[PDB]
Amino acid sequence: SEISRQEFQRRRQALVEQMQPGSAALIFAAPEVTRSADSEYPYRQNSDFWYFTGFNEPEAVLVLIKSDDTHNHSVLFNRVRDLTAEIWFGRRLGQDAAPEKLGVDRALAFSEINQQLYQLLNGLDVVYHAQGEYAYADVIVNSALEKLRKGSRQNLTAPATMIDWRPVVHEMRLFKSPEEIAVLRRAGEITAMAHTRAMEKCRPGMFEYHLEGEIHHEFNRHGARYPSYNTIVGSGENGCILHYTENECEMRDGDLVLIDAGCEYKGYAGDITRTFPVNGKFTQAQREIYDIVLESLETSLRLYRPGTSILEVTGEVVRIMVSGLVKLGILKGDVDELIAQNAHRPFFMAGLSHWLGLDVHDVGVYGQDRSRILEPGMVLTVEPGLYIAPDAEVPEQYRGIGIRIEDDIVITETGNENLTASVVKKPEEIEALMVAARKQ
Amino acid sequence: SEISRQEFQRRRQALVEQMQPGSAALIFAAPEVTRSADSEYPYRQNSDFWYFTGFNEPEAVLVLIKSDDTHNHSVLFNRVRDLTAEIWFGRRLGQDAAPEKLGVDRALAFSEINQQLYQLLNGLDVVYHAQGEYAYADVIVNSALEKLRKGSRQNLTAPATMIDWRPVVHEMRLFKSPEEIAVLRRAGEITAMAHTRAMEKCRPGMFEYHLEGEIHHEFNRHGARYPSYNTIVGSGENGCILHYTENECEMRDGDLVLIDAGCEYKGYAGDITRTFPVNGKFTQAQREIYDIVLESLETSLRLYRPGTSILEVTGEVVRIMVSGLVKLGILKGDVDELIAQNAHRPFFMAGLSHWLGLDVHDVGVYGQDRSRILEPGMVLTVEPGLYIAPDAEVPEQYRGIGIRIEDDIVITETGNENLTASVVKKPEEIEALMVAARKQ
Amino acid sequence: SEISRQEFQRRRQALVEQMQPGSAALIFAAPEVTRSADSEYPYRQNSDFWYFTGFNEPEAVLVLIKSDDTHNHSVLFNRVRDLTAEIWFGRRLGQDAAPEKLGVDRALAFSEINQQLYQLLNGLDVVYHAQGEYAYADVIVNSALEKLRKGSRQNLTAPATMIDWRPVVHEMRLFKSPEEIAVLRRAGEITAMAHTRAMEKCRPGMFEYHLEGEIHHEFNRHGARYPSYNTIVGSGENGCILHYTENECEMRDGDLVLIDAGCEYKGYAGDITRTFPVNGKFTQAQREIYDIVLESLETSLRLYRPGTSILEVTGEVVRIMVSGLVKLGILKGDVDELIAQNAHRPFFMAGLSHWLGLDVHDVGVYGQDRSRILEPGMVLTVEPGLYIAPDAEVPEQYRGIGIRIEDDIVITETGNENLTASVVKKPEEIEALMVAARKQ
Amino acid sequence: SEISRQEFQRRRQALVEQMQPGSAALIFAAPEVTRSADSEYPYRQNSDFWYFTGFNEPEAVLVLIKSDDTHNHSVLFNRVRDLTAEIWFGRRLGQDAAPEKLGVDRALAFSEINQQLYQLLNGLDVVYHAQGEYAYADVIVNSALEKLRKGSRQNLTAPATMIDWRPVVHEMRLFKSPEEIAVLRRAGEITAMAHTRAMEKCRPGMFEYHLEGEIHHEFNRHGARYPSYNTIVGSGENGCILHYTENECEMRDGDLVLIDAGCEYKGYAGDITRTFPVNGKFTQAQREIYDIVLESLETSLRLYRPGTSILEVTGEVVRIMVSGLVKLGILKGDVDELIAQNAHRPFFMAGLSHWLGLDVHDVGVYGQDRSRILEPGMVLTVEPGLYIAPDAEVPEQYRGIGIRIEDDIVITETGNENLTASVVKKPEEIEALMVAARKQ
Ligand SMILES: [Mg+2]
Ligand SMILES: [Mg+2]
Ligand SMILES: [Mg+2]
Ligand SMILES: [Mg+2]
Ligand SMILES: [Mn+2]
Ligand SMILES: [Mn+2]
Ligand SMILES: [Mn+2]
Ligand SMILES: [Mn+2]
Ligand SMILES: [Mn+2]
Ligand SMILES: [Mn+2]
Ligand SMILES: [Mn+2]
Ligand SMILES: [Mn+2]
Repeated sequence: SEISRQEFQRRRQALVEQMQPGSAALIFAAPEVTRSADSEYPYRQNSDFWYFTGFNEPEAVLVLIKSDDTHNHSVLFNRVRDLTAEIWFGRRLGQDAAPEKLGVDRALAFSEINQQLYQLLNGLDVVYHAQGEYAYADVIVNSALEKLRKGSRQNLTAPATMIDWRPVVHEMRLFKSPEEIAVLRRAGEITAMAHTRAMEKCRPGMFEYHLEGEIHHEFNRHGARYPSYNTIVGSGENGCILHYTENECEMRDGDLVLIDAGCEYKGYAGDITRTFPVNGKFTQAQREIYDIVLESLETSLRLYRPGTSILEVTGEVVRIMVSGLVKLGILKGDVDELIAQNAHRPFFMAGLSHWLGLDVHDVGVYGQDRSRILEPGMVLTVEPGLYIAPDAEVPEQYRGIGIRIEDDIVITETGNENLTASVVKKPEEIEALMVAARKQ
Repeated sequence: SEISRQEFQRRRQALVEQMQPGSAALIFAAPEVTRSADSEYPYRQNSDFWYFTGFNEPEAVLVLIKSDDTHNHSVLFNRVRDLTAEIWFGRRLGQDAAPEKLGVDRALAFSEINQQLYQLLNGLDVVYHAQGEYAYADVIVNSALEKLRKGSRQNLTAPATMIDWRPVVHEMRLFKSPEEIAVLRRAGEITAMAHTRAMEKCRPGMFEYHLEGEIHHEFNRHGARYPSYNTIVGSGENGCILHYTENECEMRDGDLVLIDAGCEYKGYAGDITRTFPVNGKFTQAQREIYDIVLESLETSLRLYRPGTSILEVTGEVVRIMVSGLVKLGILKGDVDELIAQNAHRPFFMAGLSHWLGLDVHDVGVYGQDRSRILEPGMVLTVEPGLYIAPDAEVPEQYRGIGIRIEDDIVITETGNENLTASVVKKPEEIEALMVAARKQ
Repeated sequence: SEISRQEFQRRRQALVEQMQPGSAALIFAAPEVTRSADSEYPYRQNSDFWYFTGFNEPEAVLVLIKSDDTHNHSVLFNRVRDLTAEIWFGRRLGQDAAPEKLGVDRALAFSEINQQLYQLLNGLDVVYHAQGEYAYADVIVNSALEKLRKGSRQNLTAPATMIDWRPVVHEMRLFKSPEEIAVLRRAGEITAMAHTRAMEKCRPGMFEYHLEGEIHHEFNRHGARYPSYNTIVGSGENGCILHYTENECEMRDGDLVLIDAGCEYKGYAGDITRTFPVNGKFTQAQREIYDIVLESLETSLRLYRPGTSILEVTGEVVRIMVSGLVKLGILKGDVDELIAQNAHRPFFMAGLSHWLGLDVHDVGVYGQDRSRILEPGMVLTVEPGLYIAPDAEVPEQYRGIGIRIEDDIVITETGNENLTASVVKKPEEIEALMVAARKQ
Repeated sequence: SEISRQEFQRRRQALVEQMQPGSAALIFAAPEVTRSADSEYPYRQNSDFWYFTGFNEPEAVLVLIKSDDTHNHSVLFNRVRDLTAEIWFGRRLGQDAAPEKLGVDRALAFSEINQQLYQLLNGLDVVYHAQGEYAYADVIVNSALEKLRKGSRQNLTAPATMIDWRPVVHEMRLFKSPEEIAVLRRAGEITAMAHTRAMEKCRPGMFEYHLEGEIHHEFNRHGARYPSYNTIVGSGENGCILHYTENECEMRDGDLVLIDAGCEYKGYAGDITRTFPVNGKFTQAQREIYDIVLESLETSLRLYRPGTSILEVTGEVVRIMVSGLVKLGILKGDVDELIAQNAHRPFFMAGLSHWLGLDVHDVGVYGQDRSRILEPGMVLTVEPGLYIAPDAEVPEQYRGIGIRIEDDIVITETGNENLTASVVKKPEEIEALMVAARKQ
């Protein structure tokens, strides 16, 4: 699926609706980013700028002007067309095609922005700007306001009020539209197919990075060229490290592998984690920890719905985990006292959920301790895990284990929808899948 | 293959040999680099810092101190160990293991660099620093020199002389050692296998990005996780655009596809371009242009040797190209006058060769118009191409064609060695390869 | 006279009255300023910071917090006491004496401002800050807002709204209180005594700078140590240059001298200009131009009152000047057409009036073309002048003449009060004064 | 006296003599400096730039180019002429008159410096630049070097070596020429006349600032418009504060007043301190401390000559002071042990001497603990003092006293010459002077 022109227009108007009359909102594009020397990383548009434009060029600025409660218009600054620059550094939209292509009223050359922007802000009361987001943007905005401030003899005046649009825009991004949900739904499928494939390909002797290659290939073949985040393939003791991206080790018969990978599809992130035996057969000890993480996920998926919160559901997960660990002798004592002592923390130190959207760790206000009441349209991850360090003082068989199972959900009128359930997580279903693949 | 500890030591001493007595060289690591929000691109170490250390962390600084012509020592600043930071943002070397792991004399915490660096520079005559390379580095170095300058009452003195080490270091990087050549030799094989695979997989109806996925998979499976540069898959008229990386189009029966992709293997870049029919069968018109580019490459590979230069060989290529284009009626007139008129330029506007190494467009001095005499150990690309715009005023059958064929070579005592010849480029061999694959 | 503690408190409350509830206003002190090497200029406090504090130290910040419509409090950041620093760079107020001395609620060390300021802004909706006023201030404020923005997990939130307090504060400064008027009244007397003295001392053969010395001495002896602006003593052709401060020439019998000097008394600027014959006797040609400037000033002093504007009075001055110049043959033609042609501009190119206060060119909004209706409490200069260039195409006797006569006034309920009329300006009174002095 | 054109040329050549062949030296002018709002401090040229040019404008850059050991030339960047700018912000030299006026070969507009400077540095090996001296200069120089670095395809190359010219230039400034000595000799006379006048004018009831006014007037009347540093008039307990510049107190019968004031004459600083009874009659206790400071000064003036050092002479002063204080009972014990205990430090905590020149605290290397052997041509202050705090644990009669006596000297072939001896310092001569004045 995709995001429509009409949808981009709706979002702009939605922002304008909340703006004060006599104001302008300034949204800047991301800079290009060096990888080494004259070589650059693949371009990634700023998420907020993308959200309002679906325009994948740098050196661009969207300006939304609200004259009053019924009058408003849009100006885009963007790079000019140029036969030289394009033949080299690749084709450009230019000013002519931009109004029609991107549904803006006017389009001006970025190279003129210092000559033109102050004229657009002259006489307004308010400017909305995300200060500190980019250095080049702050320089342009501050330069425009100084010309207005020092220009009373030329009848110029600066807006005295600057407001951060991020709280407003991020509150919008927090609630996904039907179109957005459809896109994320497809990101979930693509990402899941990748994890299914990783499970099917995995053999002892393969290196962790080989599963990374299989996943990225799968993303690509469905049209999601880039991952939403750096892929994790943590086998054995590497599963205990949360930001493990080296993915440099041989995968050994007997170990578990934790794979956290997500595609980026039309800008929107998938985010799945599956953990499984490298040899296709869970051991007793591996099952004992896996079952606790899986019950945490399965209960959380039953619970998540409008009315509850991440905090509340996290409470139930803590309970499930402390009980499970007490039964294994990894913790000793009363469950309720241990909870109050937060005794689960050496083993479960991540949160259960984060917002998901144009960024994998998406924008939006969580509330104190993530107490915010959930409403339909919110999209989030459910990702319980247990991480027992190699030197943890616990029975030997649990040492050096890292297990996480992560699914992506959307809150609905009566519950939630699981976007990533098409890749399996029940242990019998994992072993069946891997067995089935190993006859080929 | 790999780069040894001993080799890293040799390079450091080689630099020290050329430094003035009573001097210190400051080499800084690359900053981490944001992709979107809290998510980061895969880390890419600065090439020069990497060259002297094989150390893949940010917030690190190599300091090489020359007391005199026989006394010198090395200090490394690097991130301290930290159970918190690592469990999250991934394992760190720390100060204890660093001397032995990386062959430096001393290792100090990066968080102490402002308290310690000025003490290392006190009383020296010369500091070698690459000014403007990184903002954070300039701030550290300038801060260290100001403390020394303003500290005469505490018997401190700053070195009065600052020298850019880049000309010196880049002249070293220009000449590859046996180990480096072995690594690049393997980068060439990996990259070539990827291009062979792309040719074998290509069918009409596949999208350009599908061949990108096949190539990146092949890089990965041989242990080259990342490309050295953003992959180009330019089919049809997209072949006319030199920085085409969108790779977003359906590949059509009848069109050519130009694939320029390279792996990064132990830091060193492969760089191959092959152009071929999407349907496995060159047309007369496609053959007519391809044959001119291929003769240019084949002649260049015969010519490149110690004693000649990129400029001189480029001269012979211009000749080959103008003659070929005159025979097709794409140019009219006397070959020699047309050459003097530079009449080939609308169609051949890139250079023939660039240095290759830790950067795809490698460091090192070219000489005026690339006139520098070649010597053994230099590594470079040979990449003639013809690009006929869709609206070029030439016979219709040549319009909208882009063809490049690129190989990587090293200059040897008596000629050159072709690192990328294991992927085919003779047209009959391309058609045979694709035919053979199409029975499967 | 002086400014009371109570008055400083009133101004703070007056600002607070206009602030939004749940807001904080940040007012920064001026940096110290190098003259050459380790030597500094005499310290000049930022005028706005001074206005609210009467505190003459750098590295100080006034923070006014409005909790709601009845609750507000003040925090001062200032330099800590230190026996070392003071014995050297001079005594300091410190935190203990500050609340009581300066009428603030709380006082904290400036060296703690980055550890404390963000805590004062946490949870507010609005911060009032003068962006771009000082680099060090912007760094402190931006640093405080980033900690709040990135600190949601520690339950911090930044104010989303930033407002420039300068329009508000400068509108306050535009209207002087009884105390302020009394201070300016005394600045006027001091400044005038200085000009009277200059006239009495002036002889041919003295250098322009000698009159500067006489003026600065007079300022000093009445307790106004520093001038409000760099003194102008433009004799002969130097009178034609508006920013003449070299004051390096011998004063010649036959020439006029234009003296523009003002004291700074308790922070408030005097600003007087008197022009007079170096030899104490006006010539016919000097009188002819002087009489036009003086009638302009005398008419302006009759006119200035509540209800009119600088623009309107400037209109009447233009009329007076064009008529005067036509009668001398310096302009030819119809007065009304010449006015419309703005034909007076080569000779009268300054404005007639500027606001006067803590800055000689004081803050406050003028309106388009200075059309703002005057109200009681506004303080301003009246300074018509004629400047005929040495090469002006006019009768020889008028070439190379510069004449200005400037007085300071305050608008009152029924007119204006002249603060500087105690130094003479009628030509007969100037000649009498100089004659009287020349018998001594 | 003054500094000649020829002398400015000599200094430039002297610098060039020491420069490497194939190099350029970049010397920048001082920025203009705000006092409050649109008002500026009196302009003070950077001392080093002044030293080579005698040119008193901002936005100017001297560039000295050494082609080889016999070829060199000078380029000046300066502000262009402009009838508008000058009529307002005052006359300018421009490019036409500059070569001849200031003895440079070529002169270009400052507004072109970014278009022209890199062309002057292209192909040189060395650039001499004072990094960190001014922000605007670093921006210009770094911008010029980046164009050269990134411009190999346009056959540009940057100098790889940057050297600080300050050690070289400051070593030149350390040794004064005959002309410089003549100028300083006159600065000494002017400054001394000012101090004599202060002594003659001083009466109880006058404020400290009144003596400041008398001194500044005297400076001015001899053509030294500005002081070299902020004047100190510390009466009573204010004498104990070294950086006392408030000068705000009533001078009381019975107290001493310490006056430290210096003129700036043709750029060169005078620096004299005299301390004397406000009522013209020293008391026993005042005499007891004064006599120790005066013997320190008189012995130092006998001692200072080529061959000795500030450190060595400071040794003899410490001896004189500890003995004097022991005889008064302000210190108890063995003189030699007390010296070794540095027991004099609570009372004598300043140094004895600093270099004097274009800056009051002049440039030049002191050596460790100021051990540098003195040579003819060095100019320095001799300024012993005793400062007994109001709460010092000493006999009551010595509490709250500050006494310093400072003279300026030049080292000669056989000793020194005292530039400031024309103002008196023997106590009987002070009392005679004040008595004589008090009959008038
Ligand atoms: Mg185990
Ligand atoms: Mg065609
Ligand atoms: Mg005349
Ligand atoms: Mg006493
Ligand atoms: Mn994840
Ligand atoms: Mn997640
Ligand atoms: Mn290539
Ligand atoms: Mn290439
Ligand atoms: Mn004035
Ligand atoms: Mn004025
Ligand atoms: Mn002094
Ligand atoms: Mn001194």
